[PDB]
Amino acid sequence: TDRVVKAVPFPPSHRLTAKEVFDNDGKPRVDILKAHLMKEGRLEESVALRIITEGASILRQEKNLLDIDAPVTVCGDIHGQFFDLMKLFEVGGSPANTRYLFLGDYVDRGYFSIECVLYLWALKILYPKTLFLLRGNHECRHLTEYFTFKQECKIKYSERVYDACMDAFDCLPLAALMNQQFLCVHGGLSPEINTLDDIRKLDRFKEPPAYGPMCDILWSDPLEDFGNEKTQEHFTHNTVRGCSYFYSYPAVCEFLQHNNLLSILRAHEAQDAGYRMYRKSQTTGFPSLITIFSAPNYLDVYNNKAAVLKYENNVMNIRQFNCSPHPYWLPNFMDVFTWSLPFVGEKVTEMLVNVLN
Amino acid sequence: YPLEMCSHFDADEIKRLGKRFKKLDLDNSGSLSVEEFMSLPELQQNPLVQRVIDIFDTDGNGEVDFKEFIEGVSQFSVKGDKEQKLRFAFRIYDMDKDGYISNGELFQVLKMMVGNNLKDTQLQQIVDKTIINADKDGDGRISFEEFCAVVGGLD
Amino acid sequence: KPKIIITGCEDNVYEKLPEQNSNFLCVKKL
Ligand SMILES: [Ca+2]
Ligand SMILES: [Ca+2]
Ligand SMILES: [Ca+2]
Ligand SMILES: [Ca+2]
Repeated sequence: TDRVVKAVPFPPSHRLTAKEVFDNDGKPRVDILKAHLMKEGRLEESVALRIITEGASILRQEKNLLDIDAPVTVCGDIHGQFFDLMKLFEVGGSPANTRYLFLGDYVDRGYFSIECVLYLWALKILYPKTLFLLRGNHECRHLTEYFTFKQECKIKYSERVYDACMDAFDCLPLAALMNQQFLCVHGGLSPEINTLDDIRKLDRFKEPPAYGPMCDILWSDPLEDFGNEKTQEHFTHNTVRGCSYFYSYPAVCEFLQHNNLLSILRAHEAQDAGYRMYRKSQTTGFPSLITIFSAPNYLDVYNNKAAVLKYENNVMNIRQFNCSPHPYWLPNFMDVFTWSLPFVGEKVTEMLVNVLN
Repeated sequence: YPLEMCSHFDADEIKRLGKRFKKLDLDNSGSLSVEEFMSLPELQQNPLVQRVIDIFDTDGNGEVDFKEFIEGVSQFSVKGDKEQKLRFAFRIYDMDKDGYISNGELFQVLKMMVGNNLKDTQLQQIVDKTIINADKDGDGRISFEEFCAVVGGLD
Repeated sequence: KPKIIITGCEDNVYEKLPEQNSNFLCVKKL
């Protein structure tokens, strides 16, 4: 051909068929999927829909509050950074022999969100009892229409795939109880979540409301000065998010104490080191809160490390990792004709107006 | 043919266009060279000038004679229809004039427009994906109908 | 009570978008 730059791969145009993606027994061929998606290859739409809906069916049978025992690798926000998700599994261990808990935010910001969803859903189908996925605040209609996931689905697949994802996201569990020690959630606590039963009783099968316990689980944050508070308001309006709350160190410690838990593991906030351990509880001598953030060099500019938390043999091993190369996209997945045509029009008009004076 | 029959222009318009052509033809050769266009400061930082000249130059001799000039500017008459504008836009990208936009042409023409605003590797990636999404018949190039399907609604 | 252990990594290495010259076709800022 006359293609100028061979220093980058040319993505495959072939869309993988059901026969190529699923073995005779209905098992996803995750190695083929990984390789094809890493090449920016697409699936046939019907195949993508099958992965999403089969995953949803499994998620739908799970409880709001999962029980997950160690050993397990716990992961925070991914935000569509598919090429970093690939490194994440190398750092955390192969899902074929490693239990996983993801704390949500699979989509938005990164422009490989649908690849993240398809691959994780395929892994869920293959490893339904060892790979676990929680809901984050981005796994909803409201945020995905504001950010880029809906457009991503439109350009790569169609709104049918988007809608399937929205239903699947409604099915995502909200929390895990890990080793009967750790409450794991995307965001944090709620003034309406005082025991674990308060999570168990929720109806999660919906778009998250703008208020209430389900909202708070996905949306809340620790105070900026968590552990060094000047007042003792347990929950205050979250002026950063515009909804839900900031929770205080006394709020967390009282909850942990009451429910005989060791710590809260959550995600939802970028961390330069990929993690943050907050002040030890006065009743456990262990950090009251840990944030895990699994998206290295977030937005391609934060220059943060990512981390996962591997809990095994009574050791919590925080494993940091750095970013991996990924392909380029114009903002909002704009094609180069749509991008350049206005400039063409402006410059050609410019030229001729001046030629004709 | 009289030029008003080869364009959207009437005789009055042709005469005015003639007066501007003469002013631009510095050596009275009867043709405009690229250098003669570039003598206009306003065309200075304009990456499209080369492409427009090439499109106007229908006999491919590297210069624009008066008939080529008239027929070229005609493609921007207010009296030209939507299809003519889409055809001109397509011609911006179709460097070798074979009626298809190839991968290499799309890259080269965008590179003229973007300069160093994107690395070659970045530009190649977005060219590739534009073609994969727009190429309905799988020949790895973009036909006029494939192009229009992408940009037809932009107006 | 679990033991905490941090495992480190190297710094990020990545390409930055070129500065956008407004005389040419630009990528809109995100
Ligand atoms: Ca001349
Ligand atoms: Ca000529
Ligand atoms: Ca061509
Ligand atoms: Ca084609």
